[PDB]
Amino acid sequence: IKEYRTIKEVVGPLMAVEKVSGVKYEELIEVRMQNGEIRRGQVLEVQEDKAMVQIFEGTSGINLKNSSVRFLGHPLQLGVSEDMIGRVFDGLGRPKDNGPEILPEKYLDINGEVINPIARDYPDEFIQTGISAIDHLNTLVRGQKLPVFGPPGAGKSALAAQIARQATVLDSSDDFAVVFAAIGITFEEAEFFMEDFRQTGAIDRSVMFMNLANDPAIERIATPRMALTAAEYLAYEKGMHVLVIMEDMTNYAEALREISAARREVPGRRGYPGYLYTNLATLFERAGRIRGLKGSVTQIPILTMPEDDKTHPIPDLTGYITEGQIILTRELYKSGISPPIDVLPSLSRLKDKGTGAGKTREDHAATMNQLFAAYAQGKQAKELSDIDKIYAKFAERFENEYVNQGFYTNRTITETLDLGWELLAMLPRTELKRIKDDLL
Amino acid sequence: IKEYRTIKEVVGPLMAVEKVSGVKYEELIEVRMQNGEIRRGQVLEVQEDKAMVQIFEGTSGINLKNSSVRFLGHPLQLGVSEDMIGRVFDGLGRPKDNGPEILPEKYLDINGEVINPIARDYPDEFIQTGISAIDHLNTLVRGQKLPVFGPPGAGKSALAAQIARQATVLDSSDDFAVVFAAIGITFEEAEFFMEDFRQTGAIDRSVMFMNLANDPAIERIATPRMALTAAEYLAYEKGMHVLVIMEDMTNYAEALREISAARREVPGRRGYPGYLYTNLATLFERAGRIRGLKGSVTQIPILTMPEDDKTHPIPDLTGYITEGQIILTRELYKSGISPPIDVLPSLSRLKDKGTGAGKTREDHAATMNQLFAAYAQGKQAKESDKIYAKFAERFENEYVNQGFYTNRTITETLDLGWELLAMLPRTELKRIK
Amino acid sequence: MQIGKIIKVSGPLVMAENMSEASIQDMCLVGDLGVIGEIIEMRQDVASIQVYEETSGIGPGEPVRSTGEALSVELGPGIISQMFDGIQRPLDTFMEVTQSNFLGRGVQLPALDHEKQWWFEATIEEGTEVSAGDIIGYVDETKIIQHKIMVPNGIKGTVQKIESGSFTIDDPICVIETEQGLKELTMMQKWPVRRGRPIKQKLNPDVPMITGQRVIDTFFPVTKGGAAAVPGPFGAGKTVVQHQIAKWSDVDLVVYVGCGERGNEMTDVVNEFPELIDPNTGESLMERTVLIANTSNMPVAAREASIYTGITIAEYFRDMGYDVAIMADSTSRWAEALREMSGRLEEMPGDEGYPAYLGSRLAEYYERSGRVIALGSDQREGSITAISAVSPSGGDISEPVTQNTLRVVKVFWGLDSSLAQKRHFPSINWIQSYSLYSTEVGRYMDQILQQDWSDMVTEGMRILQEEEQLNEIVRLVGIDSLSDNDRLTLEVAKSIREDYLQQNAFDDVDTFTSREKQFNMLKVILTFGKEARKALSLGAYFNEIMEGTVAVRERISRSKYIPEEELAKISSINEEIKETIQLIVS
Ligand SMILES: Nc1ncnc2c1ncn2[C@@H]1O[C@H](COP(=O)(O)OP(=O)(O)O)[C@@H](O)[C@H]1O
Ligand SMILES: Nc1ncnc2c1ncn2[C@@H]1O[C@H](COP(=O)(O)OP(=O)(O)O)[C@@H](O)[C@H]1O
Ligand SMILES: [Mg+2]
Ligand SMILES: [Mg+2]
Repeated sequence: IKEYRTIKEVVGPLMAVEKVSGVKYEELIEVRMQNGEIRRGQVLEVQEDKAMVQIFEGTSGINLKNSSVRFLGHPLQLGVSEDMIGRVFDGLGRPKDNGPEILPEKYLDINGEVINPIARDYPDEFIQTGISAIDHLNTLVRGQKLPVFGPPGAGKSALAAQIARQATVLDSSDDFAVVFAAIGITFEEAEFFMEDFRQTGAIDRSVMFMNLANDPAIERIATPRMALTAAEYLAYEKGMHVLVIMEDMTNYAEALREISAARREVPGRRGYPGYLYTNLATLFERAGRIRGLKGSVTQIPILTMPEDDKTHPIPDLTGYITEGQIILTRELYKSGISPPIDVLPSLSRLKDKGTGAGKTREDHAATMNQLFAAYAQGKQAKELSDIDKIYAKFAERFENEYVNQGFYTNRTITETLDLGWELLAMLPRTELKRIKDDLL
Repeated sequence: IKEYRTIKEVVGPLMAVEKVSGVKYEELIEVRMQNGEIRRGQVLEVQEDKAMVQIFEGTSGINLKNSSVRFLGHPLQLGVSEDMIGRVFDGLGRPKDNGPEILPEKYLDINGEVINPIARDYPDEFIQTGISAIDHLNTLVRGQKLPVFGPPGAGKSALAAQIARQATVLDSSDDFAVVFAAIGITFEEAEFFMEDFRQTGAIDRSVMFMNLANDPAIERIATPRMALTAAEYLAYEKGMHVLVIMEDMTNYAEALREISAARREVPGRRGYPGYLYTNLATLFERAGRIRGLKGSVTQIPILTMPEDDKTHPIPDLTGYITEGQIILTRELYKSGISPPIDVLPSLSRLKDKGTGAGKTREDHAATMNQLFAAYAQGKQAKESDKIYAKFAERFENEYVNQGFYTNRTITETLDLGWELLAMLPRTELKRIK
Repeated sequence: MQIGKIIKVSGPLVMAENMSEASIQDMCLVGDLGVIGEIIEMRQDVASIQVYEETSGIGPGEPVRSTGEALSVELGPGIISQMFDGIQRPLDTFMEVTQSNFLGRGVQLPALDHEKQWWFEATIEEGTEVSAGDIIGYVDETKIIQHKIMVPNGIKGTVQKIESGSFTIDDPICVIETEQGLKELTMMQKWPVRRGRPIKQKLNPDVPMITGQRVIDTFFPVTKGGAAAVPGPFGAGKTVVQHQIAKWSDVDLVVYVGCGERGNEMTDVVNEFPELIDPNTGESLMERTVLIANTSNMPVAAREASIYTGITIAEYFRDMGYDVAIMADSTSRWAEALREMSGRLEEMPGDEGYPAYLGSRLAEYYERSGRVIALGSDQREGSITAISAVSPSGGDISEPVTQNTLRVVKVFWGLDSSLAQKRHFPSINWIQSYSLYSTEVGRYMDQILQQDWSDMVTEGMRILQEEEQLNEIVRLVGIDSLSDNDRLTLEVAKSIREDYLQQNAFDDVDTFTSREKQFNMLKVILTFGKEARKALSLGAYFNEIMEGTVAVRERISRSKYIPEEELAKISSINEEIKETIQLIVS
């Protein structure tokens, strides 16, 4: 058990340890304080017989001469087992549910490893979010990276909860699992998530990593990578189709800027790290499917946009990543619409791999195209005569019945499509582009 | 002169040499690498124990302990002689023609010296470039600094070859020479110039210094000083009227910013060094004439435009150091008109001292002014004024468009202008004609 | 032989002592894992190494071993139809050796098969005096391509013994007694990635390359040795244009370089190239391709080096006299890798955070292409044609990468998202795009077609330009405003756009249009333009012409679909056109 009693210098969150041997870059450490308090840290630098570390909880109260540093001999790791489903952890993969101690099959590097370009497979089949405006129009496929954006307080937390409890896959024998990671969420909202997850029984399908707004920022960095490591284990080793949901990754970006500022790495994107884009890119790129392996990992990141005019590095991060998008809007949130999805700007690039026959149903693409076109022109009607009373009434009925379904009420794609037909009939029967005469 | 195996340190393109003595700031360096390859360098800074040098060809592959450095005991020089005319060199004054290599009369610090302002002579004479609207409407003067611009891939580089071939002086009492400096242009552009010169025979009055886009940036910075040193030698020591043409000075500024970043110097506006203005000044201010000495150094630098966007430091600073401006534009070029010179934005601030009676001919100033304003209203009407707009149309196709391979006599530029104003009623001036 | 010791590890930068014998830019295997790194500095015996992989878990005391070379490429039999990353690591051999889907750290695999058996057929007589570049024999690496074993650079002398035989690329196939001694030759030579390969002489690229893409080859063509930037927004093309040129170009070899793109954008090419067997030779495209693959998450140094590794391979193949085409998709990702490593080195920014050397780096890359007289006695001729896709974020071509590229390339095919939404998917905006080769290739095509081709190209461009100007008066004052011949000018412009400019990548006949076919298809459109104006000069009206030319104009519509055996049909069109109008004019 390696531990040194040689702290020479502490400056802010950083400590200088001396007469050291065998310490490695980014290895984990524990500062065992002179009072017996233990604090976690990481190795920033190792120089000959010296090591500079950064203390996660800060260096308050530390007496240098009567404390020691234990060198754990490994990087940041996740304990890994099939027992994780039905369990709740914190930002560091430590349990928070008071549940039975889990024996990891193995510990894996939280960064994971990078896919061989040869071995990567196309995203294909269909994940049923249980939400029409997603499942039907902006279809989520397994292996896709589909983020949801919005302004503060736009149902995105509730929407993420709904997708977490209602998402499943239809024809796969080997079952669906969902990994939920909350990033810097207030205790009230995390507790709300827990009561909802527990009442719905969705925890039994889930692995949850909860990080709170007052948690250490470095834990906010670790949480999404924690989630993706668990997802990659379940998907590529235990063969599951895994859905990863990440709340307020904007909170993640701010925490990453915070950690960078503590390390004094003079950064140049409005104080943000500068590699902010590359960090999110390496994080976002961790989705997809591997050749010859039945598993899949899917990401739904949730982010917050202050305004479209306001220039910020975080929205431009989103610009570098998107493979589609689902957009929530405040003016629309007020209207009482349950998922406030402005359907026009939201897009899914890979919708067509998930739609079809044997996947969703034959009517999927057809219904989607007609609904979108008619809704665009009919909303612009809400903005004579040929602006159809029928059209604008269809747009408002579409928003108040079809897109609004209840955060606790899931629409199967069959029922989504059947409702689509129900209200699609209230349209001029020969005003539709339909190369297959439908005859429902 | 001795060889030093005293290489202590290499960080990027910078070396630290140790146990030096009698090393001077800006002195030159030769590194004999462990494999025998020779690379030249320049001292940036020199102390008692040590000197810092930057290697032109870079520091790649250098083994420190088994390489040697020799301090050449002189700065960047140019070996000059009259034998330079007809020859083409690289950015460093080394031959590229496979020709009879020169034995110089002497070596001159390519930094040169600054003319005593008392001894400076105000520019006051005519140079026939052979392009009608340059010689006529926007007339170039001996010793003047008048730059030209261009859109990427729009013929701004063909105008240089044309100007260089047709540039001459009428009096011909002393000979006229043109110095062409290529600054970070592609191999295809440099080849176009070299072959144009060789096939037209303009090399026979020319000295050419060619620096390529993939050449080292420090060499790119050196190039214009090599050229202007040769020009000042030909003009102020051999009495020639020299025309210095610099192809793409925006590339000069890019190379200067690149060396400034390489040396971690405090950035100026948008990365460009804080000394960028004065550094362009030491180039531009090398034009002119000297009291009591025949011979002129005349400069026309060519700059690629910032593409009608927000103000950029180099046009701004050039304008603060130069006087005039000329513009080339795709709007005339893709209309098929060549040279695609926009007459309205163009100007020669020193024109009035180059043209008059005894320089060109009587009917020059009135032609310049009258045809200019007539084209202005003709274009504004074009885009019964019976045919006042058609005056602009003809000015476009016959007066401006003379051809990249046509050397107009100055008098026939004047004659064509006059025959064009015949369209306009004679009710326009109080002059004899 | 010298073992260095790590004395410092801080993120990407490792400092190792006792490495006096290494050289700057030497590659090293760092730490116990042996992760690859590059010497950027040296202070006494202490080298600063910038490592290419993650340094997590590496610390002082561990060994560092220099590979005695800079980033280099292995060149020899076994290179074709392989898929490397930016540093020439065999991706399939990763699959096999490491038995995993992931790129582990510090695992070294030789690029080529040093165990494979190849039949060397010698072609030099014993006693022949050789200098660098001389072909000493060949191996038929594929059914298509002859891999020509050349004597390496820096070697001169007399062949002492050489005999045909079955060997490895490690076995000696030839013996050269140079001035210094006798040293055997192998089938493989290494070359540093960042240093261009020596040539006898650089030439102008004046021969046009046959893309089979009508837009390009007629209006914005790229010569064998030229350089073409493909700047456009997403979905416009520029991955299909890369593919299309790689398929149908009249070039021996193709080096496709994936510059750290998104994972799925690479998955596409990874699967789609093998089934792109063009029938000009009847063998697969991979049979003539070297593919460098890099994804967004892969090591930054690999993404940055990708294009240089690729162009080194392209140089190695044009040194045998071959024509090579190098494809970069996309150089914007390459520049982002460059910027990332410049920032992590704490360098001084230039524009948009890009390094100050961005421009000069781009010039260094593009000037390594071109037409060249290769080394060797016979003075072979080779060419490298560079086609580089750029993805300016938001389609802004004012951005540093595109502006610096456009500074040195001489071909610009600017993709326009508006045409793509219009499904004019050879989105190459005819007004904005250009080629500075157009006049030289015009003279070339005038002589070898022995027709007045360039007159036709100027006429087509003229009607397109006038189309642009007349569509504005259409938008503001209506189509009825226009002259009768003005409406004719627009309709012949619609002909040139829809019948000639648009070209489907996935139809067997439209995907490639030969020079002969290009000439005839354009000619019939232009003869239509000529005859109808005469009708108006006589007094016939535009509608009078259109009603009566419906059929002949549907024949020009299908001109692109007539196969390469039956171009007499297109030749028949223009004459049939002429006879048809004379009946309408009355
Ligand atoms: N109606 C509202 N308008 C504006 N801001 C709100 C509103 N409701 C909540 N907020 C702010 O946003 C936070 C929660 O928003 P968010 O995290 O997006 O989840 P949700 O959208 O589900 O409320 C709250 O802590 C509150 O500060
Ligand atoms: N020349 C072409 N012919 C037919 N379709 C094309 C052509 N170029 C592009 N496309 C269409 O555009 C789609 C995507 O274009 P792509 O080359 O991937 O653009 P990007 O690389 O910008 O994403 C292709 O699937 C194809 O359907
Ligand atoms: Mg919330
Ligand atoms: Mg692409």
